[PDB]
Amino acid sequence: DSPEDFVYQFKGMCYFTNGTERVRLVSRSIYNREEIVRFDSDVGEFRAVTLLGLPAAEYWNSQKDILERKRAAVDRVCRHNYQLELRTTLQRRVEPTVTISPSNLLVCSVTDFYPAQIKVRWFRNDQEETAGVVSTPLIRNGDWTFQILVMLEMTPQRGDVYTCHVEHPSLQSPITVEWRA
Amino acid sequence: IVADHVASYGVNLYQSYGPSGQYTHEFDGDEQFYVDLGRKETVWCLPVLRQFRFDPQFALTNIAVLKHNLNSLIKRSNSTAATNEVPEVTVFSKSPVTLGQPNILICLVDNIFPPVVNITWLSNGHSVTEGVSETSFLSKSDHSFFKISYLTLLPSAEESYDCKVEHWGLDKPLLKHWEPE
Amino acid sequence: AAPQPELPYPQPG
Amino acid sequence: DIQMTQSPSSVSTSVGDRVTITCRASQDISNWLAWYQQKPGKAPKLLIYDSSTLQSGVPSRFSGSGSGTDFTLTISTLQPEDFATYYCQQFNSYPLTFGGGTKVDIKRTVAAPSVFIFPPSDEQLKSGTASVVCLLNNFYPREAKVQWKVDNALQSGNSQESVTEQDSKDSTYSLSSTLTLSKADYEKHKVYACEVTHQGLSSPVTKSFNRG
Amino acid sequence: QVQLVQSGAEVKKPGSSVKVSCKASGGTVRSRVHAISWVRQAPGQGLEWMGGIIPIFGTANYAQKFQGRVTITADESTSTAYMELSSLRSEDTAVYYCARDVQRMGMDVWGQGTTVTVSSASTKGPSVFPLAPSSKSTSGGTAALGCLVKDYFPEPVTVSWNSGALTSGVHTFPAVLQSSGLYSLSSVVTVPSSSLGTQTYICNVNHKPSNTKVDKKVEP
Ligand SMILES: *[C@@H]1O[C@H](CO[C@@H]2O[C@@H](C)[C@@H](O)[C@@H](O)[C@@H]2O)[C@@H](O[C@@H]2O[C@H](CO)[C@@H](O[C@@H]3O[C@H](CO[C@@H]4O[C@H](CO)[C@@H](O)[C@H](O)[C@@H]4O)[C@@H](O)[C@H](O[C@@H]4O[C@H](CO)[C@@H](O)[C@H](O)[C@@H]4O)[C@@H]3O)[C@H](O)[C@H]2NC(C)=O)[C@H](O[C@@H]2O[C@@H](C)[C@@H](O)[C@@H](O)[C@@H]2O)[C@H]1NC(C)=O
Ligand SMILES: *[C@@H]1O[C@H](CO)[C@@H](O[C@@H]2O[C@H](CO)[C@@H](O)[C@H](O)[C@H]2NC(C)=O)[C@H](O)[C@H]1NC(C)=O
Ligand SMILES: *[C@@H]1O[C@H](CO)[C@@H](O)[C@H](O)[C@H]1NC(C)=O
Ligand SMILES: [Cl-]
Ligand SMILES: [Cl-]
Ligand SMILES: [Cl-]
Repeated sequence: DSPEDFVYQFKGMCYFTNGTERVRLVSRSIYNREEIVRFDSDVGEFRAVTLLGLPAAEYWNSQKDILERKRAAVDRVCRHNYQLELRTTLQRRVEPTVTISPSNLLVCSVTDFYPAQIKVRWFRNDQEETAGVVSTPLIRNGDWTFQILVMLEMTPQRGDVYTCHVEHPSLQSPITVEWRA
Repeated sequence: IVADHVASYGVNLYQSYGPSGQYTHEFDGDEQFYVDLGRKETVWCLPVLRQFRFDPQFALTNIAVLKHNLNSLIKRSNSTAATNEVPEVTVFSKSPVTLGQPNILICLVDNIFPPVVNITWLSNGHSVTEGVSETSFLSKSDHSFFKISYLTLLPSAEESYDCKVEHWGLDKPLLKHWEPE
Repeated sequence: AAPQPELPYPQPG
Repeated sequence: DIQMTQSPSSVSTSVGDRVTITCRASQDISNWLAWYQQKPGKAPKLLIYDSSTLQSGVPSRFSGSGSGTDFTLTISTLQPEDFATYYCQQFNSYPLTFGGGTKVDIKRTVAAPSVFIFPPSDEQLKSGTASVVCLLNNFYPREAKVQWKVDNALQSGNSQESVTEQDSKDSTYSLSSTLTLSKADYEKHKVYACEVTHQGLSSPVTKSFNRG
Repeated sequence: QVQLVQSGAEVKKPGSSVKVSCKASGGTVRSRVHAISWVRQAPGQGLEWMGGIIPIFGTANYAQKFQGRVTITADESTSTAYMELSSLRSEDTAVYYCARDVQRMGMDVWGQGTTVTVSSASTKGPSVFPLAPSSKSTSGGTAALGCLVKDYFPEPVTVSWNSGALTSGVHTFPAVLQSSGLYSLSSVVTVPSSSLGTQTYICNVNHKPSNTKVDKKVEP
């Protein structure tokens, strides 16, 4: 018998595709965890998502001044802010640090990179390995960097060289890190 | 919804417990800033963003609207309270562990609802106050939240750690252990 | 240079 | 703080004219700008918000435009009821700030003022104070300079001015300037003059009198 | 749409405090989330934002110029917002306005305004002095004469000429608050110079606060 709580959320969400060619605003009104009413710029008017949002949708769609502010938001909010992102967050480049260590398993740690696009692959004597590879999901550190770990099941022979191969938009060419038994 | 990039301008939260509220902007799932409602102050999370200005009264005025909206919804819902969710906790380091080398322990608390939580750290069983920081509550598309706590540390053979989480969805405090290995 | 916020409106009585 | 600069301070126009008022912000305020109309003795009335959105009920001849730092209000076919003072106001950040206002009055024929001077009455002199009054009657345009001279000494800080509302027929104004002295100082000097500078005069007109 | 109705005119002594109220009535849900602003307008000056508060939530906002000397409060339960100004000085004489905005869509509703006059004066009837026509108050064939109505408090006075018979050519000027704390205005009239010593010109001054009616004959 824990304390009682009531929650309301409002989310002004902008969806960008291919620069600013395709921009879409979805403003969501949520009571507890149920979204009750939303303005979708591709619709052009408020819509009730559930029964509880029906009074709001009918009221807000009757206010011309509210409706015209919502329709303008895809430009006043989404497109305006994206121009600031283009100078800042979309310019952020953090190059990944790549290290290998054993665990029989080889672990390639790819740590502290931004943005999220990344490609990591294992090589055994310059042959690409696809069997016995385990990849973590992309790990969001919360401080605007990601990490990922890629494990390789291995039974090395003498002379074997294992290469962890990392491609990321911040790099002028892929990083390779080698490991020998 | 298909999108190269998704932003929240912003996330507006208000809840009866406290009561309390939160205002943030997010871009591609990371927090850009929050407004300290009590201090009337924008607090940027990324240094390149500090060249920008966001008027804190935007947040405060929005929360005022949300307070009224929560009132109407409690009334309209015949006082339908939030459901407590069981959170999920994971602890990991930011970089691979080298004994003696500065690292950061990261505690991801996922699936938080309602947004009321205690996240603290233990070292060898006693609480750790210095070197601790955390994000705001970060939004999810199912309208729960996650939160990430950080603890700086020098990894050392004889020193292990726990991330301790208290939440109304948990019968007793949750401890997630980390060893330097 | 300032990011613009989207704004909520009062729920009906 | 954000400074709002309105230009011009005043403009004279005729009924049916297009009039454009300008407001400039000391920094970028996006579209957070409102315009107000105020008539003497009345509360301001909102015309435009969000820089270009027309408040409900407001006549369509009012429009606003601009973004960033430079903004304009346009009255497309000015009506007799539109002669008033207009204010811009920034809604970008707190504290909110208003511009200095633009007064729109009626244009008409340049008319020089008839200048009259009045010495203090004997009934006031027995009371211990002396008020000298200079009257500028039925002039246009509004701008007029009045300077008091006591024995060829420019007075400052001991006079107040007062103006009538614009006459709706010939668009003229009237002004009174009152000089206030002690009785003792008044009986110390002889020549009392008010010098008027006005557009309708070739030279500054001086009305004077000698005490007694 | 909501209506804002403010408290009545105030006369305050230098150094005292005034608290002007603003009560909202007959609004939609917008009035439950709107922001109240206080705007002052000094005589002959522009609008000047002082500060504001959202009655339903949070603390008050202030301009630097008014910081620490004005206090803005609100009471949701009585639908009334307040503005308290302390250590009043002569420069504080002004019209104080109540207004509201909904999510910054302009201040769309205003109160009627509240006059606050700062002076040390008690009720005082006017002195009526002749502004007598002379060689230096004539122009062509017309002469100018009038009445100086001085040192009365508070406002207003009513001024007529010849018990209302004379209205053409009359200019009664707005009152001005002198540095003494008392008001002062002039009324003038232009008349044919030929009728000066023939037609009797009397200005009728009435000051209701002091129960004073004055009739003053203006002659050369
Ligand atoms: C991703 O978005 C890009 C860019 O779109 C633009 O930039 C964004 C940032 C936004 O501003 C957005 O709103 C803009 O539209 C888009 O590329 C654009 O695609 C369109 C449609 O294919 C192209 O229009 C075509 O242009 C040619 C010639 O254009 C000229 O060539 C130069 C090359 O230097 C070009 O850069 C200049 O713009 C220049 O003016 C026309 O000849 C062509 O023919 C017309 O087609 C009309 C219908 O489409 C028809 O009505 C007419 O009668 C006539 O037949 C047409 O106008 C546009 O040029 C192009 N711009 C750029 C910079 O690439 C992507 O779509 C791409 O388009 C191709 C160029 C190619 O790369 C495609 O493979 C690709 O799909 C968007 N991506 C996706 C996946 O959709
Ligand atoms: C977070 O921690 C605080 C403080 O430890 C908890 O609040 C305490 O709750 C107990 C109930 O067992 C009270 O007796 C104390 O007086 C409270 N102290 C304070 C400072 O509030 C709170 O319950 C914890 N939150 C959660 C979600 O577990
Ligand atoms: C909520 O409670 C009221 C009063 O008991 C009732 O009339 C109403 O029907 C209830 N809600 C629903 C959805 O039935
Ligand atoms: Cl706009
Ligand atoms: Cl109300
Ligand atoms: Cl209303």
